Amino acid sequence: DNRIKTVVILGGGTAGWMTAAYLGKALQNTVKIVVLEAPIGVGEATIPNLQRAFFDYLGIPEEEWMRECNASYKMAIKFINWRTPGEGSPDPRTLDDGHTDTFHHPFGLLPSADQIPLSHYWAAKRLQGETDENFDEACFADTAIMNAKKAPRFLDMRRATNYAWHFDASKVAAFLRNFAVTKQAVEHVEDEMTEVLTDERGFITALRTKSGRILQGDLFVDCSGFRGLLINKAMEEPFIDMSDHLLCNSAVATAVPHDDEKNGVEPYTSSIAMEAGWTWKIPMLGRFGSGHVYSDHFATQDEATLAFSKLWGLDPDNTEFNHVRFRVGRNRRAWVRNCVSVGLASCFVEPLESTGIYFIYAAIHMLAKHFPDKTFDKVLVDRFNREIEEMFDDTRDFLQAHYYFSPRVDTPFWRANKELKLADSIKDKVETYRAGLPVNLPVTDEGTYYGNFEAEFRNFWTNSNYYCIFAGLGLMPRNPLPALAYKPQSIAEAELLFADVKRKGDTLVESLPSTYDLLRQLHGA
Amino acid sequence: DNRIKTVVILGGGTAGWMTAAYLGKALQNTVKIVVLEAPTIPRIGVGEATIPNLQRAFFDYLGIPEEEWMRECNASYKMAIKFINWRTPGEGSPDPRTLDDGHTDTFHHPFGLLPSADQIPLSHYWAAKRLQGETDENFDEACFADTAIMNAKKAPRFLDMRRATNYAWHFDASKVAAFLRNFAVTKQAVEHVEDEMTEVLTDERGFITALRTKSGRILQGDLFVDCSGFRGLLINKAMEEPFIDMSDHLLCNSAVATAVPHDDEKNGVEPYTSSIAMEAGWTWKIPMLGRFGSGHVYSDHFATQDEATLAFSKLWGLDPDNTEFNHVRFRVGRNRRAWVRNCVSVGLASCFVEPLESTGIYFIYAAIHMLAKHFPDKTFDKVLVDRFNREIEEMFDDTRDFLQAHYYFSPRVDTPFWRANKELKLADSIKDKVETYRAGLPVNLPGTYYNFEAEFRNFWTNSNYYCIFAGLGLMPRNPLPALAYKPQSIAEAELLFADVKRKGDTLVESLPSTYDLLRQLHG
Repeated sequence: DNRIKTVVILGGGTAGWMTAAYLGKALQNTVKIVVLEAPIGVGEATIPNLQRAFFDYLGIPEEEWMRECNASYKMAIKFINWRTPGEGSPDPRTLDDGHTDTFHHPFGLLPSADQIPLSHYWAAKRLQGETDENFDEACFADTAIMNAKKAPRFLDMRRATNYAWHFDASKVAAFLRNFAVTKQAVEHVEDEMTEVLTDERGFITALRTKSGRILQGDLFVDCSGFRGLLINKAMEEPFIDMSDHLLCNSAVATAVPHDDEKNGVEPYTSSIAMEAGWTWKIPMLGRFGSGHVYSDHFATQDEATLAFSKLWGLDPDNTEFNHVRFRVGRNRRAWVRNCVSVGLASCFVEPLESTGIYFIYAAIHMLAKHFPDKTFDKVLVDRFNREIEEMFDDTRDFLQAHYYFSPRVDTPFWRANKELKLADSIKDKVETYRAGLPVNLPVTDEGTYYGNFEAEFRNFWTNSNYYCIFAGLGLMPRNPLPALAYKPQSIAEAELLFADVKRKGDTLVESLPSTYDLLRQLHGA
Repeated sequence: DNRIKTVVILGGGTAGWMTAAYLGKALQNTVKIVVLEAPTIPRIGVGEATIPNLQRAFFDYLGIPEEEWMRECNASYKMAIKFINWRTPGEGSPDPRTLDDGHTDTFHHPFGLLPSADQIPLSHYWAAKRLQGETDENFDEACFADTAIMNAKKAPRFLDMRRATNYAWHFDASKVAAFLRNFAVTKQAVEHVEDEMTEVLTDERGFITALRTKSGRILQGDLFVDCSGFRGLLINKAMEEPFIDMSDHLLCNSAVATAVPHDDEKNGVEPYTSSIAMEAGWTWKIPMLGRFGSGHVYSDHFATQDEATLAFSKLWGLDPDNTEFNHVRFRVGRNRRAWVRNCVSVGLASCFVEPLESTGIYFIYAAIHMLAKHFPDKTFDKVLVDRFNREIEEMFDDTRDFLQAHYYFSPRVDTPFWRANKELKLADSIKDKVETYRAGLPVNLPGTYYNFEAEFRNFWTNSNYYCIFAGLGLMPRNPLPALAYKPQSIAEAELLFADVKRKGDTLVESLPSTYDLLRQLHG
């Protein structure tokens, strides 16, 4: 009998309790699970597969967890002032053509005509001077719905659009801890780790605690955060610093009480460009989480905190600030011997595409797939490690493109981004885009894509996502897709799709409830 | 207008007329299409087998109903390739030898989907029981109802044409090509020039400008498709693009083939292609109504043409002195680049492997799909050409690796040919997949599938690797370790195994014979 009998998780929070609850379901009461954890809600934003890939697996209905963590609805990230110079403002500046400096990255699907995405018909007309319309307004009904602050469901809870979630991550962690301890008999040891015991092979045998426990385990999950107390400190696995691709390394954050009555609730996360980074806005009922992500090479903590405060008119003497220094990059290997890293202990990028929670449940999914026995088959470990490195580096490259293709040159920070190098993989995608070709076509429709883990994991950033960011920032193809010059019938079919987007936006803006009204009903306010 | 105005296709057959008909639809009457094809006499119809996306990816695109084209090329139904005697020594026989465990030396590679329990494919629950000594049942019988249907020679549709299973097609490829020629010329205004090419005219940049014909007509064009076959008259001869010989991965380079009249009444019709292992290669059997195509694929380093023809003839009891044979020398491999300047190669002019997994027609329509996606203007953007070439090389090399695994993992060591296969090297990509398989992990986890991009990007999936590896006796080193923690999931999989048996039992009882469905289809 070579089975793992005990799994010890170091750390709580979202990483530790997502790991505990998921393995609690996956291992069907065959394995003892222990969490060792020493005893302000700035908001977290997510992507649409969180319910299908995580909560549905645990059998937790969406409304149940949402009501425990002041959750709200997200249809997109809205990028504000990424193309125009100046100080941080929550209000969009005006471009040369009179448009507000805003662009959306929605979760809505792009339809195709003749197997060519609607993006490419839009780009052909834009390049040929035949449309004045922005990509997001042309191609997604979601853009109209967001502009109206309408909800992605009706009051009868019928779905209207794709969406994900805003929530208090501390409340999600507390909710999952309660679930794991009360419904899955996970053992919660509330104590400080004082020593990692290892054998002659460098495998972890046990964690010593301050109170004198020696917690034996066969498999150790490092959820200890940026310090990597098992994977980095005990296992001596090097961390690969990737600040040569992304310069931001710090955040200052708070939660801001909000006049939902007067302002409604935006069904999207905002990414507000700053002089030395950007600021999130993550609406929830009664308040929005907000954090200024910055490079401490280009702003001091005090300078960033002052800029963040000025943005929202905060009184710095009645505001609780939370300050973090990030580690940006990933370990050389996520799993070494009998130590698997998950969450910040494994890897991190700034929350610019709301990938943090996704990286936790993707890692947990890959651990359950590659779950070992005590022989620690090197092929299982290697395949898990390859999946984590590919997932991470692909998202790192995608985030670098947000900065690299910004036209801003107004501050040392915005210029400094354009002196960095792109990795070969994203250079290849930019060249493909610049020739008018799609980048990573989607393989399926919405249901299959957000309802099968492998489908989204293998095609995570697709053509729609590349167009939203490249075209949003003003990077266009050199010329239209040449095939379109031969396809007058397909161009006509695409005109019907553009008209469908307009009619659907008109219809749903008229018929949907406000996000505020859907939230008041969900939370029983 | 910097558009291509004329496309000239050199060569007919499946490659030339599939290209003409597909571009006829894709280019919406904006481009003149010309096929230059010499008059030829079809060699005997040695039969072609296909994969299931041919109707959705190709005929449905042209608006041609399945039954209409099937009725024009004596088409029959294919639920799998059935591999015979790939594990046991001796002479070519159509009859399976007996393994050590008493089972016939047969295994199926069907198109049926593998269900999953707890996101783990049924293959992995079968492998766990097999390795733990809890089943003696073969993978194909345990995991696909299709195996029972094929063993009974039952059809994949009912006589009311309701679908029971996934399937593809057997047909006379010359008749399909003639059907598509008629369609292209009569419905899409493609010009058929029936003449021989005498010269390829090029400019100083190495672009083709025109093909001279024997009649003296000069066919001007802006884009040229090489469908000329193994001679590669445009891509290899005129453009001097080098061919990469891949006989360091696959040794077979020759075929001897014929068509055998068949007593369908007495024998029924098998709804599958057979792959019959030989001493120096293998022999296809491709049933159609009233006859089956058959060809012995061989290495002429291990068998002379005479030796191969004798062995092939002995297989079916043909008189080697009184039988009409087609003798072919293959080119195995691909061009360094499929598309050079304004010359795109399609079919045998582009690349070739032996028909061991029925991929030849797939390679044609995948190439045509990729050309329509990457369709150029007269600037011939090097990025469009490069991306097309990358797709062809990855498509080809992936299937080359998959075919090499059929030989590399055969346990046979009884002839110099079977031993010689094991001295060849596997490419890193297939070595990696075998390593993944050997750890008990899925390899490439998979209606939607048979969407072009979905199948093109995930062509050989976990079920395909299990069919071949487990068929040949290559097993994981151990079960998927996760299964040791999942008693509820193992129980769920028992219900799937029961469902396979119940569906096989039910459909073997209720389905018509392949023979009876064929008699109804062909009037």
